[PDB]
Amino acid sequence: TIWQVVFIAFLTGFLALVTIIGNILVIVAFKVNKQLKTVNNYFLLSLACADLIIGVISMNLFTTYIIMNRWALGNLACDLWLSIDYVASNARVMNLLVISFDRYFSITRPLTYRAKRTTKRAGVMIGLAWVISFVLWAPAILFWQYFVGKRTVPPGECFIQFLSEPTITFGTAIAAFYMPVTIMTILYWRIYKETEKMNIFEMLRIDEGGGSGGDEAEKLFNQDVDAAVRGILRNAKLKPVYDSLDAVRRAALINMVFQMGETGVAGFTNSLRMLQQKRWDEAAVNLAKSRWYNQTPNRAKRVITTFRTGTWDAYLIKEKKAAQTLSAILLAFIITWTPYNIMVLVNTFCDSCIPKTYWNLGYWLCYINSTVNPVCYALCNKTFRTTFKTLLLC
Ligand SMILES: C[N+]1(C)[C@@H]2C[C@@H](OC(=O)Nc3ccc(F)cc3-c3cccs3)C[C@H]1[C@@H]1O[C@@H]12
Ligand SMILES: OC[C@H]1O[C@H](O[C@H]2[C@H](O)[C@@H](O)[C@@H](O)O[C@@H]2CO)[C@H](O)[C@@H](O)[C@@H]1O
Repeated sequence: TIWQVVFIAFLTGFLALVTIIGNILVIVAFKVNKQLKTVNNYFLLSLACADLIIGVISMNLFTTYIIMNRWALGNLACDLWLSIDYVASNARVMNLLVISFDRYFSITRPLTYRAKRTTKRAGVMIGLAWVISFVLWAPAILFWQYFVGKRTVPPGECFIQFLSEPTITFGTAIAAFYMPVTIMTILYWRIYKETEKMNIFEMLRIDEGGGSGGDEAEKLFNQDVDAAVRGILRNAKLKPVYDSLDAVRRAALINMVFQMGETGVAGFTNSLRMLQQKRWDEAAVNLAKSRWYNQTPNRAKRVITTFRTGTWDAYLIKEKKAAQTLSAILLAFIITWTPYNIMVLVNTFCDSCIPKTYWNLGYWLCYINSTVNPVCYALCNKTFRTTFKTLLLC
């Protein structure tokens, strides 16, 4: 009826508009901001590309197929839609796998990947994913009707030919969706556990803004930090404070003796006392007024924060921020696409058990995943929230 056509036509355009607006802003945010240009940001820019294609082409075309209750766009337009639709969405699963192995390899491979991240190398990865995804689906969808000779697709209907068999589709959804989902789940929970770990060596690494130097180099770092402890114990002016501190706040003390020496730190007589009196906020205010805070306010602010809170917050906030962002991107991907794939599994053991409508809903729901990503960006990352605001108004 007229009600069903206008109702459908509204929310598809409403969702299509949100998608196009959001993904078009994030792409501008990367070009309009010199502070958003990171390796991680480059990847997310790739998703917006595939996501923007979905919001522009796939939503309007497929929305016409379901509205008119039949496909009338022509035969060659059908092979382009399905191919582009499947090549783009497949690149999305590729980008997510790369984003996962980026953080994972960034958190597990400080030797090579941590120090091998180049915005030029990134382009190679995105290049692989897009070219690979194109090859897997474009030729198969376009030319399959030629290898078999005839076309199984009735006129006025548009669907992938070689996917007509349900058993063949089940194996395809396994490799295309389930397996990538399984891997990304494995990498996440490992990255998640990594976000809670921190010691004095990584504390000094971060403060120094440096990196590893192999085995021989890492053994020397251990000697120097070990000797730093002895100096504190041999020093009669520091050992009292050190012995009355917790494992975290002790690392903060070693962080100072490492930067200024035993005698230099022993000069903080008042501050070294308030620490032994566990008057954290009072000692923090005192250390803030020293020259040491004016000569290295970044390193001091973190070490001082450690004394106040007694936690690794100043040395882990960056890692957690990314972890939360990745959790959102994954969760959106899992929530929206799972229905459709669960139908593929069900339909494999059922001659006909899914109505034509349930399939069309899962198909459009998968599209919605391309609508939520820009929202997740602005919700978690603060830089996107401000950059998006200055684009609409300013
Ligand atoms: C546009 N989509 C709505 C996207 C999401 C849905 O695909 C899925 O969830 N998995 C699949 C199930 C069977 C199959 F043979 C291939 C797929 C996939 C193709 C690319 C990534 S998985 C259905 C279509 C498809 O292009 C994707
Ligand atoms: O700047 C030299 C440094 O000597 C001590 O600190 C570290 C030093 O940075 C390491 O290279 C290695 O030598 O171990 C030393 C500590 O045992 C002082 O503690 C430090 O103040 C001084 O700057």
